[PDB]
Order: sequence, then structure tokens, then C-alpha cells
Amino acid sequence: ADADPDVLKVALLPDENASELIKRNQPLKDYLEEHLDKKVQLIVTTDYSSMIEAMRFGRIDLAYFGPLSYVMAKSKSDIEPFAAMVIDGKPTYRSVIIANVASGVNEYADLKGKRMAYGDRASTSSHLIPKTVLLETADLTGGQDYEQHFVGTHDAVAVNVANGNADAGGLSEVIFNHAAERGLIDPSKVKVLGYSGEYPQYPWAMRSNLSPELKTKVRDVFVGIDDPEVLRNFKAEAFAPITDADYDVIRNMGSLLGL
Repeated sequence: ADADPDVLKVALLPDENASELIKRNQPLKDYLEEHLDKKVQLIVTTDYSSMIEAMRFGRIDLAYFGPLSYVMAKSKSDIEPFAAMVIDGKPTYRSVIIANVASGVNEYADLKGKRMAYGDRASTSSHLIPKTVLLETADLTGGQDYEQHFVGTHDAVAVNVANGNADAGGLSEVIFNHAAERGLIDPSKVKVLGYSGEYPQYPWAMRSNLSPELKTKVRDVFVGIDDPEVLRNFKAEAFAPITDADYDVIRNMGSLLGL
């Protein structure tokens, strides 16, 4: 393994259409090349498990993980978290639970016997969080009291609810809120049922066998970002420093999934 590679392989959680993700992250790629003196190669894997496996086998250097996929990768490989974005004045985010207007689902209790869409099994806000909300508020258990279907991206959750393939679904609040704008769905076909509480934001992480000098530089460059052109694509105000213990809440909640 190379401690100080000339090219940095930088993976992005596949929570949306890969072209959308490459587009959104272009200004950050340009900023990193300038301030790190490295070439940057952006990667989007086919699913969450393939990004976790790429990290374990040393095939990527930096990764933008979700909270649950981060704690899963950290259990399998030697990695460290270093930054997360501050969006809307907070270092946290929420899941939204949505329903198709034609399904007969008017509240959480009405999901008994119906079809729920989740994203990836390793998703925080399109699986773990909404599943926990349905259990704690309505005493509903996935696969036992309702059908669960895993459709991949958060984009796919919104599409499958809106077109009638699912009756309800759970996903990231920010991703849902821009789905009509991007032309993914007709917003008249869906309604919001409710929201989760606030959970720690997606962490940036790197393989811990990079050199100490390179790891310090990566952390300093990200936390120092105040360029409006980089921040605007994310609707962010800053990149904040983080530690592994910030994700213990997710570890504890993950006991319900057998982690």
C-alpha cells in the first residue's frame, strides 16, 4: 500500500444518480487538486456494499460515507473520519416518511399489510432510521407486519412511491425535497407522513495507512473550506471536524439490524 500516492481515489456514497453526484462534487474536486497537489479521481460504486468492500481491500483512499455504512466499514478496516458538512445551521439531518396519495395510507398505522420502500440495506436515512420510527411509533416490524422492498438509491425510493410500485417509503429529507425540482417525480402524487429526529451528518473518512503528513494535510484542507463556489452546490456553510465517537448513537441503533 502506498502511503503518499500521486492520485487520490475518492468515492462518493451512491445515494442518488451517479451523474448528479459527479456534477455536484466537481467544484470540490477542483479545490482539492489545487490545495493538496494530487490528481483526484471521483468514483461512484454500484451500491453501498461494493463501496465498503473497495475500502477494505485498499482500492479507494478517501470515501464520503453515510453514517451506517461508515460504522460498518470501520468494523472491517482501519479508517478514520475527519469532516462533515454543516447544512441549515446544524451538524445533523433527518429522515422523511412519505406515502402515495392513492394507496389508502393516511397515517403510520395504515402501513399494516402494505408495501414499504427502503433504499440500500446499509442506509441510515433510507432504512435504519425510518424502520426504527415505524417500530417505536406504531409497533410495526418489517417483513412481519408489512412488506419491505429495497430499491437502492434515495432517488429510487421517491420514484417507486410516486409511481405506485410502493405505498410508502423512507429517505433523506434533503434528497426528497429536491426530487420534484430534478424532474424525478410528480409532487402531487405523494404526501409527507412524518419525520425522524436529528442524527449525525454523513462523514468523510480516509484509510489510516496514508502517511501522518498526508492525513494532517487532508484534514486541514477540508476543515478550512470557505469558498462560496464549493459550498453552494451542497447548500452548506462549512465543513466541521468530527470524531468516531460521534457515530456511537448509530452503532447502538444498529443492534436492531443485527450489527
